[PDB]
Amino acid sequence: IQTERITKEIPHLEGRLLRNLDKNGIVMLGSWVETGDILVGKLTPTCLKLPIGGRGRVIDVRWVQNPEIIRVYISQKREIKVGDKVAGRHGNKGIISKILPRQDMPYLQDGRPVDMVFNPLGVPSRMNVGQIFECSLGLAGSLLDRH
Amino acid sequence: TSWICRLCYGRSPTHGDLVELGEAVGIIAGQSIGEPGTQLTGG
Amino acid sequence: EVAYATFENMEYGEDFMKPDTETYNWVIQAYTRADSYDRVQDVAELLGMMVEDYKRVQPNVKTHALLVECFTKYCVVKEAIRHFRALKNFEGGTKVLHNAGNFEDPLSLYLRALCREGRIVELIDALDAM
Amino acid sequence: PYILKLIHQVDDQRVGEMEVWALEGFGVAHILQEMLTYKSDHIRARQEVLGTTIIGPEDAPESFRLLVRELRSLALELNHFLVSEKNFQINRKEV
Amino acid sequence: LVTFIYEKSQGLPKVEQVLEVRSIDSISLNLEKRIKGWNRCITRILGIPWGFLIGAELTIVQSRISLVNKIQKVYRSQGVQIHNRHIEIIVRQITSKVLVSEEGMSNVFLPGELIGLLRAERTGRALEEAICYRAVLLGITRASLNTQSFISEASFQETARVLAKAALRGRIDWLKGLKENVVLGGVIPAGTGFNKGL
Amino acid sequence: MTMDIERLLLSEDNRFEFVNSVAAEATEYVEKNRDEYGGTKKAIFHVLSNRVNDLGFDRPEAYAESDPYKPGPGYLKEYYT
Amino acid sequence: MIDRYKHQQLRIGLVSPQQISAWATVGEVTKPYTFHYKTNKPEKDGLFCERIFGPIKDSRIRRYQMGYIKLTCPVTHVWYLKRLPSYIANLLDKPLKELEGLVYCDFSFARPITKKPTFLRLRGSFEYEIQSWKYSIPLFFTTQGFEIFRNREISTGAGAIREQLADLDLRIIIENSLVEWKQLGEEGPTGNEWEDRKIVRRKDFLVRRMELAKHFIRTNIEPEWMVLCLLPVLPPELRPIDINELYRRVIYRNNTLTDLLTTSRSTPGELVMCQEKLVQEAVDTLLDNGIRGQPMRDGHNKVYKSFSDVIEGKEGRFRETLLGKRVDYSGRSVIVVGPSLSLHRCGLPREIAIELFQTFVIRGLIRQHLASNIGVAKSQIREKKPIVWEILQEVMQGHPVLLNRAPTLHRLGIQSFQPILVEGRTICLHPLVCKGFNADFDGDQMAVHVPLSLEAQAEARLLMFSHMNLLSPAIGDPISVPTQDMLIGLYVLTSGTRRGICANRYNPCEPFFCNSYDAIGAYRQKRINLDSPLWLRWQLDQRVIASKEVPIEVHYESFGNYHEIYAHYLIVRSVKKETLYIYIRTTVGHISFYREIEEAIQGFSQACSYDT
Amino acid sequence: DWFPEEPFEAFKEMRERKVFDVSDMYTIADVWGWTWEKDFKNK
Amino acid sequence: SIEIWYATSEYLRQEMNPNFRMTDPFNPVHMMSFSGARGNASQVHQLVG
Amino acid sequence: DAGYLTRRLVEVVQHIVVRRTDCGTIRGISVSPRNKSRMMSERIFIQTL
Repeated sequence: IQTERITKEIPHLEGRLLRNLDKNGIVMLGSWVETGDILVGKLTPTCLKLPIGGRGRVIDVRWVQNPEIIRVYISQKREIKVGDKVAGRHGNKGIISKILPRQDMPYLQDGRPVDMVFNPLGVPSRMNVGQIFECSLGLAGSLLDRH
Repeated sequence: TSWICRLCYGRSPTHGDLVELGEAVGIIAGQSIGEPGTQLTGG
Repeated sequence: EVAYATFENMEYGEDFMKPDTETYNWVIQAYTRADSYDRVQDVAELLGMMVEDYKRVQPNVKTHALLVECFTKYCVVKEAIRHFRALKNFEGGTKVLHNAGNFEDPLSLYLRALCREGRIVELIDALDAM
Repeated sequence: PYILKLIHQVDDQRVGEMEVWALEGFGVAHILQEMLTYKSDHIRARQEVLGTTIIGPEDAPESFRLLVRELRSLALELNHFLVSEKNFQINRKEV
Repeated sequence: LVTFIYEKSQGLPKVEQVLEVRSIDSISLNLEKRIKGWNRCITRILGIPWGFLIGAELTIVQSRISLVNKIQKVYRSQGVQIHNRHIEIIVRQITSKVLVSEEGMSNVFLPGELIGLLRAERTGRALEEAICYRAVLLGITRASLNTQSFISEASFQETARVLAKAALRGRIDWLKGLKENVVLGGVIPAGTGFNKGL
Repeated sequence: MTMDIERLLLSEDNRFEFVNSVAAEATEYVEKNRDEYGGTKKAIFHVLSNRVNDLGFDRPEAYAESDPYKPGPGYLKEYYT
Repeated sequence: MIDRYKHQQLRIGLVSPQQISAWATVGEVTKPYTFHYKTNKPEKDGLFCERIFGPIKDSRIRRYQMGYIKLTCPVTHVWYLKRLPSYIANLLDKPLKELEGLVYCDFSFARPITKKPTFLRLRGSFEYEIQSWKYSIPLFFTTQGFEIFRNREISTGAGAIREQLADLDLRIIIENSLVEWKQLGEEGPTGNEWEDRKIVRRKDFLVRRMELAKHFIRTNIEPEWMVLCLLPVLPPELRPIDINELYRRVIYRNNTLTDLLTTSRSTPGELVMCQEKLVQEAVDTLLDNGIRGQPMRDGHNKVYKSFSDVIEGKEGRFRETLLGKRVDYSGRSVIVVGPSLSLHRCGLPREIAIELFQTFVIRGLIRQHLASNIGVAKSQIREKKPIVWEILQEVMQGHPVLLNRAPTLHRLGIQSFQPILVEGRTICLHPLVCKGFNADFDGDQMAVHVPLSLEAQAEARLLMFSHMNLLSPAIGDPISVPTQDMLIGLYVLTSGTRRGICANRYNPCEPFFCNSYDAIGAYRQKRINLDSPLWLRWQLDQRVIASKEVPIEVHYESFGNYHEIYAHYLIVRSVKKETLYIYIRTTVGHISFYREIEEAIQGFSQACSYDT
Repeated sequence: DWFPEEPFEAFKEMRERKVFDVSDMYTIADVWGWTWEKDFKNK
Repeated sequence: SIEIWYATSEYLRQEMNPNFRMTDPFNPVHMMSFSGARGNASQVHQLVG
Repeated sequence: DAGYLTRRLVEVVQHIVVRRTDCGTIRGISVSPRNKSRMMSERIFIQTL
């Protein structure tokens, strides 16, 4: 946010938001923050709330200061989930629709369950047989410990 | 030319019976031709 | 358009709703006595429907009275003369066209239109009807 | 195989003109009206549409009113009349 | 070194060429031969009230069967099944208007005026005031710009030109169409909005 | 209800008049009893259930169904996508 | 049957200067100003003046109330002057070149007015200024008396056109054009293509002219209105801070023209015309900029977007704004395959469902007294109490929503489904309807709209649901046909036994099941394979579809029983009796496929038990 | 498919194809019994 | 050069289905296209012809 | 190109709505199955009727 005074707390507000604001008004370096929590408490003769989707841990905060500039960085440990896009290198794009427990995924003759299941119908229509070669050679490379 | 009656048009393909009054049959005809637009040697 | 909408609702309807001679007179009368944009094309098309429906509808005294009123007002005289000749065959004749001198009397207009157009031979025939 | 994870879920409404054609094809006149009304740039209706659905038209939409002003700026007078079907009473719908 | 010359031997653009009717021969290259011979023969073989009546009808009827065949030729070749109803509706609007000849002048229809075929057929059935009309084929772009509503024409294309022409005439639009009621937010006169819901 | 919706349309002449009649009757229901058609009971579904019952058949009111196997008030049935 | 008549006329036309003033009733604008640079206030009588356009902050009137501009000299409307064919040129019968020079090349026109006496031999447009008209005639009749009849004899600029348009005898224009048109066709052919080419143009010009005249006298539109003396101003809201600089351009240009007239005996001609042609250009580019021979450009050489442009193109407020809206209650997110969903259902995430059903959830909380008012409910929703999700779950129950694909493809591009609250943060969708939407799963985002009015919810459930739209209107063919692996699985089921040399190694030179349930049960117990042949004791009539062929072999026993071995079934008839035993040679796959259809019909019939 | 090039033969095609026939060939004068109209034009 | 290789390509496409039907009816690539589930003969011809 | 063609196609017939039961016309397009089979298939001739 580019600047008007940065306050530790804004009146008519509770501790649901102002909990992580510091003496100047910035978040604590290393404090977890949810959507809607105030990040920088400013008062103009204007604030900074964490938007929807934004969440996680505050990593870095910058005071620049001549209007002052405050930059706050939040790290998200975004693990894979339903609706994420995965793709190979042969144009075989894919959305993730289901996440199954390891005990009901199809498994090989050595007992290891597969990690991802693809539609075989994609290859004939899209005509990318390179993934068929890469798939088989990848299994051989991991067993032989080769690249 | 600003409208069409049920008998002159005929039987609705979607419902399998005579078309019903108030059906926007002109717009249906327009879409029925434009929708297959994205579907259109040895000698 | 208010009268024509009712006419369409009964023209394209069941048999008992089909227009008759009286119905066509009202629709023509609405277009003739219009305080708005040109309606001569609509009257001709409306007349075109009546002649096409000859097996059911036959014109009356009021029908030719309006057509003569319409055509004389829109300066088309040759078609006005044709309907006036059919109008003469009715006993009421010009009195129906006179309309008690109301609506900017069309009976005078037909006489005046013939005089300015020079169709004197038809003019003396009109005087015979009066 | 080597499988990558893409950026779409990390990096990141309007009803188009074609959806109007599809709605007309279904003949959903009230739904089609609802798109171009309080569920749009329509201040008067949207002001109380929340409250009618919280407890339990007749005016031209702002888009049409804005359209009139643009034509009104081009020395063109766009008038909407409702000639009554009962007594032929012509009333001018204010825009 | 040397230059040989050898001889070696239509989809959406074919349809648009047929629909737009930019040239009468652009659709079949044989319809013009029929109509041009019909134009200078029928109008003199028959009388005034029927030289244009059935002469224009012959052009209209022949064009109707020709137009639908050419349009269906593209879609049937590409393995696309569309009922004739959806095409005949398009062709009906195209082969609907009739153009009055320069010879025909009157207080009813002035020359260079576009009227419907039913309009001319009915008016010519009764009037005799030199109703000289010749059938005219219109493209979808051109036909959509000549209707009973300026609002639909204005929102389609040539908005400045359509509004300017309508403004002088004080054109009255009865919004009997569907697009007309869409722009003003009213309930469309179709489907659930047909009549008034009663 | 899908079969019942079609069954009503079988005796109807115009499906656009049918929905208008249903919407008109549904609006009438909610005006009389504002505090009934908000949750498990819907105004439109009540109309459809009544119109089927008028023909002489039997349907639950507004096609509303509960969950007899719901364990607790705070437990809402997760849907296996 | 009486149609429910609804007559709604929507007329358009040119506006009289009085009605322009009626719009501003006083809304005169004189200062070419705007919000002050420092005080941030609208200047008095400016383009944003509070008095003219209503209060700034009810404040909604600023979108509607508009002002006008008082032009000292009349200005031709460029829509009827330079947009060929020119209506002014058609009406005045003068060629467009003469009109262009009269308003841009400082020409002069003779006898502008015929309804008043004139004493001069001058005829028409004069490209050269008359020598005696500047120092001799004004001196003879004195300046005060000369200007009384000055415009009656010689007029310049758009004033000449406006007075000429007013002077027009529209009745006379029809009469003389008709006889002139009649005269042209009297001669007939001329034997020269070029001469016949021009005779057609003139005849069509005359027909167009009289048609224009016939329209004027049958309506209340005055031809003088094509040359406006008042300029309407767009309301400030519709022109927030491009066209504002155009408005300030015409205003300050016009104001300085007043200074060239209100002053005592200003220099006429070279100075009066200078800021009289420019004011014409300013109004020109303001209304229509693309028709100008030299379209005006900014300092950055940007072609000015005229009022004609703001209603012509897609960005103009005619197509994009009207044919489509930025509809509220919309949520866009990635979709996934809900293969377990029903054909008419869709899965909505909790965070998307709550946004769409914000109002309805609040109503449920207030209805059941959980929340006292709206403010408590909105805070409670943000608190995300467990009750809120329970209320949301029952709220969506029975309330259809519309799913729309932004790159819409068919009439099925927008369709209605019954939403069910589903886990995750993605919209589950039925596999079959994803083909009607062409919903590829390499990435797609749909826009979902919730009908609000009870009428909209009625037609969403009764007209747009997937169970009532199964046939494409193009030809009447099904749209929700199984495809992809759905079709593969059925193909494998019905791909029956291996036949002939593919089943036996050598030339020959199977279990019997009393009912289909045993055949299915034996398959479950791994006793037989899916494609393994078997004989099914058929209790119904002959129903299998096989090629009509005579029996391969008939085993006629001497006691009257004869077996008929067909290609696909065995029939045991007798002479003594009429037993008619039928055994079908088929697989579990065919039985499973047949049983699936039969069970679906019976299951649907029992659920919709009209018998009870 | 294609109407005959000859206008006279084209008239034959219409009658067999029901496009137009003499029954549809009438005007206002004869259907309304305007007998006097005959002796007012061709003079 | 153009014709002899086009005739060969068309003949391979022409003989693709009868070879699949007569020799490997349950070939996975054949069943995907022959059943109409996904792909057509032309796309398969790009893979096996 | 197809999307552009859709807008023009729908515009020319956007106003066409089934508004009357029977317009009362008597003229009908005559079709014969004996002069037609020489050019097009009989199967599509069924769909026309």
